[PDB]
Amino acid sequence: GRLIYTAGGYFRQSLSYLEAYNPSDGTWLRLADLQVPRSGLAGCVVGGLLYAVGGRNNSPDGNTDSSALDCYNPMTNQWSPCAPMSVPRNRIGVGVIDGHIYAVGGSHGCIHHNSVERYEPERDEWHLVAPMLTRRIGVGVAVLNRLLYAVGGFDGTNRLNSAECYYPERNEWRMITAMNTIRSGAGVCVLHNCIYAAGGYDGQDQLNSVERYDVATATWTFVAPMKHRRSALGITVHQGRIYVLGGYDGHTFLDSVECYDPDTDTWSEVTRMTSGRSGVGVAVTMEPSR
Ligand SMILES: [Cl-]
Repeated sequence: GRLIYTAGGYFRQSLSYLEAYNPSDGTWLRLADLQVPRSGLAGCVVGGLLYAVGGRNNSPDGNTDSSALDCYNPMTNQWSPCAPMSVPRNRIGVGVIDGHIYAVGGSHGCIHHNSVERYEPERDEWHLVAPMLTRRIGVGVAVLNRLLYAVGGFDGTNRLNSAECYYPERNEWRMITAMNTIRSGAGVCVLHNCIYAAGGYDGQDQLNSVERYDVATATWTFVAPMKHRRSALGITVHQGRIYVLGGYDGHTFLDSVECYDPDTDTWSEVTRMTSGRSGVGVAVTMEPSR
């Protein structure tokens, strides 16, 4: 059985929570805290292990962006550190190809990264790869056919509808068709061989619209919108459905969790997080050992 894990986040300060939602019995399981409260991080899973990448520690004692990589083992309910990235990356995006973690974009202070680096778990080593054509913070990242896509974001001046595609074999980025909508802080994921971009912020409004990229047609198409507009949401796929968690709607830090069914093209609100928050890292892996 697999659960939806949400790590970190922001509500008045960065958070250390690790909680796991069971879509069947509806429970939230409170697990070992992050070593450091972090928001604006990303989550992913390699070899059953949950990784928390980047982010920022906003605390009443001071604020710092994070280069950290940390690993959670559900079999032991323990976190352990990994080697850090070359630079701190707040509002990062990540994707997994061939068992390697790609860290994309994000910010360090006023620096908006176009740089990208790759983590090899079997060596605990990071290595820089070719930088993106665009500086992107609040970038959404997805992997399709072992190509890495970076979608949207904020370049420090403009928010973006552009998307680009990384070919690992060429070590080269190439622009693709832009989204219909400018989005920073959207949730981006892959489902049934399409890239979905949900929500985000366009510099005026937080968004509820959702669009889907078909690589065969190189076209973005709108699908059903979410019930609640939200930026800095967490997103993941569990058993063929998309789940979006939390975020910010210009007024409150949401605890709403919505679920997209592709067969019916409908969003449903399925649970609430134990407290509202934005900027979480989210991923799916085996339930913890009791
Ligand atoms: Cl994430």
